[PDB]
Amino acid sequence: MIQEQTMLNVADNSGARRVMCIKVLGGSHRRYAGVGDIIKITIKEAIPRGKVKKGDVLKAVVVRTKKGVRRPDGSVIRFDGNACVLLNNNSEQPIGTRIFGPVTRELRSEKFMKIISLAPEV
Amino acid sequence: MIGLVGKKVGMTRIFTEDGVSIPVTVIEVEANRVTQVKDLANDGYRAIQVTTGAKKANRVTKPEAGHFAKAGVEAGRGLWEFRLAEGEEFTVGQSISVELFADVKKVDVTGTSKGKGFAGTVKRWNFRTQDATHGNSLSHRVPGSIGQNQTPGKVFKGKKMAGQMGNERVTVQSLDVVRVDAERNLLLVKGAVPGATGSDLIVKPAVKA
Amino acid sequence: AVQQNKPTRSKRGMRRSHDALTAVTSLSVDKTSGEKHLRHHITADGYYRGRKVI
Amino acid sequence: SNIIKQLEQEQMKQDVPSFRPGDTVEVKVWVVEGSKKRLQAFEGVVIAIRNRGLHSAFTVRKISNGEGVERVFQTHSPVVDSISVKRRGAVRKAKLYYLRERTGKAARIKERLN
Amino acid sequence: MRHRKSGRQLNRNSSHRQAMFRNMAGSLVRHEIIKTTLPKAKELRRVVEPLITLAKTDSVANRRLAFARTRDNEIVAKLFNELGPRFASRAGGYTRILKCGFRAGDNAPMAYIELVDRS
RNA sequence: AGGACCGAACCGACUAAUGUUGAAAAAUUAGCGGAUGACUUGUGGCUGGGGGUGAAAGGCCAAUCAAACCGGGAGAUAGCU
RNA sequence: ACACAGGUGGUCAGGUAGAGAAUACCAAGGCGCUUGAGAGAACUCGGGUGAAGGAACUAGGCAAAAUGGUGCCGUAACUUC
RNA sequence: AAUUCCUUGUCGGGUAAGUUCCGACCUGCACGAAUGGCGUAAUGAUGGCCAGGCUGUCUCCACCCGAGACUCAGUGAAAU
RNA sequence: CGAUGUCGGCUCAUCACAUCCUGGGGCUGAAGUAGGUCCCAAGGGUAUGGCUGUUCGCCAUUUAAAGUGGUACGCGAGCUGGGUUUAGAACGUCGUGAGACAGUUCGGUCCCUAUCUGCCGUGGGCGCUGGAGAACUGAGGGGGGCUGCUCCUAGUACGAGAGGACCGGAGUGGACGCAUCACUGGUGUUCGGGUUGUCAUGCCAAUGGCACUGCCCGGUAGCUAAAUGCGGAAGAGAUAAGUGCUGAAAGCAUCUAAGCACGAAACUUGCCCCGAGAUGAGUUCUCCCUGACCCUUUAAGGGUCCUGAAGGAACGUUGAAGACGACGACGUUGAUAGGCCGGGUGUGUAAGCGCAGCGAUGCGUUGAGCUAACCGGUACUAAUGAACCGUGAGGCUUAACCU
Repeated sequence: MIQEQTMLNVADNSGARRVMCIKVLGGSHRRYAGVGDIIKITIKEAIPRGKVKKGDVLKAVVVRTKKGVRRPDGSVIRFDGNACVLLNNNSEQPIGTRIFGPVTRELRSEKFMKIISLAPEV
Repeated sequence: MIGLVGKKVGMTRIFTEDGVSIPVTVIEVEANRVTQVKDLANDGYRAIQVTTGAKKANRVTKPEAGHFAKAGVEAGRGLWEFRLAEGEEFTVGQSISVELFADVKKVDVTGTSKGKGFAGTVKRWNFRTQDATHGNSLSHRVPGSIGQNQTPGKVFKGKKMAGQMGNERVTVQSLDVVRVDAERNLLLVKGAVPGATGSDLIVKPAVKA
Repeated sequence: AVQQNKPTRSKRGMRRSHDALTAVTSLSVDKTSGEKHLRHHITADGYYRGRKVI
Repeated sequence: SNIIKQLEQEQMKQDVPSFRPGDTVEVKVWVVEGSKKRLQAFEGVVIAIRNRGLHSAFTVRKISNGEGVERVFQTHSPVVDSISVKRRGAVRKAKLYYLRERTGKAARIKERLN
Repeated sequence: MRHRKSGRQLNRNSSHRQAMFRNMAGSLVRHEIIKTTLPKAKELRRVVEPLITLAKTDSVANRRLAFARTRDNEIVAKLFNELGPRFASRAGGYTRILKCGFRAGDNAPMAYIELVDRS
């Protein structure tokens, strides 16, 4: 439920702290980003000596959102904040080496086997 | 294959054992006693006519009761017609129950949509609202321009402006079935059907292959 | 918002075709007093369907 | 509409435990991956209960890794397996949405002991 | 769009609607007769009739609740002492509608209101 | 003490909406600035038309101002309609 | 020009909360505004709320939203101190 | 630069992206010393830019409360 | 020139094809993948931001694609007024000066109640040849026609390798539309609760009013999307460019001159909706009327009494139908609306009483009290008995049968 001009938390140790979603790739006139889909982000605040700095353009995926994700039985899993996980722009692999905070279950796919294994819970 | 006539009980949910919460519409389909069978000799086409429900014996008119007395069929709440395909045949006065749909997969549902009266261009054709501020005066949800200048100098037919919502027939296609139960005279479909609770509906097998 | 040519007495007449009212054409009678009153309304002196109510 | 009420009564699960808002409720939920299914715990405080026949649901707030995770639970779904109250809290409301802004010692639910 | 919506607004404020139905319902027990307009009479039925069946049982809690509405003590004692035992058998239908034509000032369709016990 | 500060009466008019054959020939509504001073206001007087007055816009001078209003020359003149 | 949402100088000024002639509810006192009754369409005007994002709208944060009181702690560049 | 036509001069900052802004260079079409020059604390219903909070401004509207519009009765215009 | 309002933006579009994508094909200096070019094709779709008033343009990032144009460089009796280009003021420059310079710079009132055509809906009257209630046929008209990515074929064909298919099949998305409230939610000033100030009910208590619903917290039904299902399909016919078979004219050859077969989101259908005013007014089924008498300048003539059918209209209760009409349900051979009973929901353990505590308060009754539009019922009230419109067998001519 993430769109353009959206501030986003970060769940890895790539170096970002607050990032800005500037695109929702994957479709013409696409409005929103769900969970586990490609978005292009820019970094607004970072730790001094992380793997990335301020003002870089690179892709990310959404792992938490306040809108939630609908289960097939009708349940919904929502969080207090919207958080993302950094990826390299060309290889689509995660920049960081750890995941902070739980992620959901619908990221389970061949592209994201690294993240859920690195996830601490769920 | 010919279709049936049902009444919308409402909506509920069905919990499959795997865990899918399928939203389901309950359609009460009382057995359709056939009131008229038509052929090519006098009508030039093949169709049958059914009735269902129960009407008051005082309120059914003399020509309406005369049609029911001829068929040997007790009075219902309405009359509907279905064309038959090649190979089908039916007799006047025979009943048709829910169990015709015991082997079909996809059905089409036809009904009259919920009437909403006079509704604006924002609702009738999803017209995007103009600026609510920045100097705008008396024109927020208006349709704006409706045509071009002196050439053509007129508004074309079929141009989208405001009008009447609802209260017209609308068919929803290719709905899956869930249950068939003539013991409860019921029928279960995944999804949503037009009309309100207690409205009239037509349920036919899907022509969409 | 302003008319361009003067309409006739005819065109005003066609517009006034639907303007006529209709009479009651049937006013009911109370069973006791026998006077004529509007249907489902009380009569002049306080009767309705044959009982005094006022 | 007695046809509807009889229809949902069949898939109505027979036994559910009684709980009210404020209760620290432990939920066991089936999860299926691959070819196996497992039972997954979920602890937390219930904050909103919607009682409506077959569509009844209740929402549990869980703190996790420093941040808050919220579920809703379709009570009569086959996905949820076991519900067990682990603490009887005392609240003055049927809805506890003010716990979205209270954390730590502020998010402290007094037990009910009734 | 009034789909399954009940309760008239009567071209007035919501508090004014409550205040009118608070005052004029007190007039129905006071004089047992009102000539008033037809739509106001139909929903006097919706407010007065729950009050009398509330007054069918007498208790200190019910008197205070019957004082929160109609805000008059003389109405409350009249409601409980007389129409309490008087209407202990009625299963609804505590009043009736008697149409009486129209006004002369504005042509407004009026109708009498009438508690059916009055003889 | 202060051509001080915040803010009512009071003086004014910066923004927006409505109005714009209006409730009103400039207003209402929500905000807004000054508010012991070069302040504001009641009563009376003084300054008059190529003249007055003007913390100066060519503004104001009886809903009229790059020369007021009323009457007169005057039936000005009009190669124009 | 109207039985007009405007303009018009002075005097009196109570209770509670409030610093107050602010403001809210009231006392004495005066009014309910010279068309009403329904229906509960679009659309317009005046407001209330809102998922998620939070200026991406637009010429422009226009409008709207937000801050608001008292006491105490503490408060930078610059400076005519 | 209230002045610069070529011009969105060139470089740096801010931005993911800046014809606006800020700092600098001087090739000043056509600055310049009381028709004042350069700074200048404070002040401004002043002009331009950026940031935090804030939100229906917007993605994209949705519902509700009131006044009209709509129906009935009474009176009853206008431009053209 | 007794007025045709300008650029730009917003809303709304409509058409052309010299086609941006998707579709089909020829040639290639076309290995494949990806392209170049050209032909056929208008069905459908055809970006978001930063800067500037901008159109345009550059930049960042998407997309299959971000097409070119006409429509008063579409669209101000639809919106804005940022620019140009009023009156104020200033800079540079020209002029002695008043002033001026599509040079710059700051500020700067955009009216209209729609008569006709047009369009969107919604009705009244009449007609369709006795009247009426239904159900349809279908002439005709409208809507819909978008598409990526992943997987299997296959890591095959092709290729030294890098790389990497067509054909076909499977799944899942982006946008658009329809429908719905089962789910998550929003609203929910008619439900419950908290609380401030004040006034009032004599007073404590408990309540009520006002302060934007006083300020808030939740929340029934309805509506609603952000929520949930569905769709755009398969197939058929004739085809465009193109691909051919047989075969002369013209002993060969040739898709063409005779004949025959393929060939695309276009066309005609298939899908959905409207549709007998289709004055060409249709088809089928059912229902109702079978009495007399006069008058005339005797006609498809006029009139009197009696009859008043089927059906319709009106009134009332009304509706998830609705601006009003219209549409649907019901009228005591009744659940149409309201009330009531039970339930459900929502809010949260009322008031009163008792105990503890100097007290604010807490506890027991007590998950109590109250509950709107919801569910199941329930004649308690209002839907009255009657009147009103509607007629007396339905023209002429011809043909076939029954006689």
